[PDB]
Amino acid sequence: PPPVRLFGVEGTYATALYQAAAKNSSIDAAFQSLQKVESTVKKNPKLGHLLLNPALSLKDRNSVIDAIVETHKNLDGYVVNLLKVLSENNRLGCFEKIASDFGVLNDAHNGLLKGTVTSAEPLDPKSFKRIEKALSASKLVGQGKSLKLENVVKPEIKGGLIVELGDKTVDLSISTKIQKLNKVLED
Amino acid sequence: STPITGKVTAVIGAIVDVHFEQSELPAILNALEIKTPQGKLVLEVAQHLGENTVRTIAMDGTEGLVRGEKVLDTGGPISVPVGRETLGRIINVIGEPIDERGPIKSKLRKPIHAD
Amino acid sequence: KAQPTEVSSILEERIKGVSDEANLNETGRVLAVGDGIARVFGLNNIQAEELVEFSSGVKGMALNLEPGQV
Repeated sequence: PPPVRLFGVEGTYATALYQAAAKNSSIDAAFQSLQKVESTVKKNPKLGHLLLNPALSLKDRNSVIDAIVETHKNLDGYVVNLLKVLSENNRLGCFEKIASDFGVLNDAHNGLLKGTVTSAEPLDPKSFKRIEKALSASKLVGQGKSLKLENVVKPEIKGGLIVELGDKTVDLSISTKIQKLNKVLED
Repeated sequence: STPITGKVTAVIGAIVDVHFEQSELPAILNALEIKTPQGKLVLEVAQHLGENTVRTIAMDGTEGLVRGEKVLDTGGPISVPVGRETLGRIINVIGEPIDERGPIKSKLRKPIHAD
Repeated sequence: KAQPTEVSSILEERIKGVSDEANLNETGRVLAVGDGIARVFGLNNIQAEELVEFSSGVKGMALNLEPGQV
């Protein structure tokens, strides 16, 4: 009975990983080691990224894995073994995606209910803070669990704001309201 | 000389997949042998599926194939004996005669894929 | 501090037979051939209907420029 389904699109590798490590506790370590291997891919961009190509080999993928773990002895335990499977399964290319998805599952376990406050222009901090509080002081979050919150800039909207999280949203902005005004007055 | 060995990783009906080791992928239309206890079974290379894995066509009864039997390369295409010693005898596609008149001896062997 | 340079110097020069004479502006690797069609990874500048030449000496032409492969 794991939380936040991946279901279908290649997050199942992560799902297996999660449930295999869920019974052996060590998830934060796993999560941290995933952060560390994602960062050491990012901090070596020529052929840390561009050596995630399907045309290499069985063996060269395995040795990149060995080259990857050569930088740090005892890479957690489970995430060093999972790479071998992926190296053999050649699904290495779709890998940092798995990192992001395991991150989503992990911070779901923490309960960080990532939200968003879409606008067409970034806003002051007081609005940010007051909304974050409200969102924290809400039914939505049952407390005991966090609440990130990201303002984004959207030109496709004409301004206003929309709050988003838990596939549950409120849009009191301008664009939609112009739309509704028009529709009712276009009869 | 060295041999090229491969594992049989898929028997799909009458088509056989061989996973090889690196730097030993035979080219297209190169025969392959596999030693059943009944006789030898011939395969012909048709496609390269990537990942050092080659998809082949059977040449005799592909029943009984365990996974992971070790197929052996023979380098070139399927060879037949030619010349005037083949006359009056019945040859199958692999060259092994079936008139029970002994083997076919001849100075030459030829591929069945020329331009 | 020194082992990141060691890992990069190993990794760039473990596949140096692959990663050099390379970088796919005008070269590639034959990922999968069959039935008179070769899907080749790489070739990040090739025009559609452009004559490629292989190393063994037979010429080809590219038609389905696809994302992952050619």
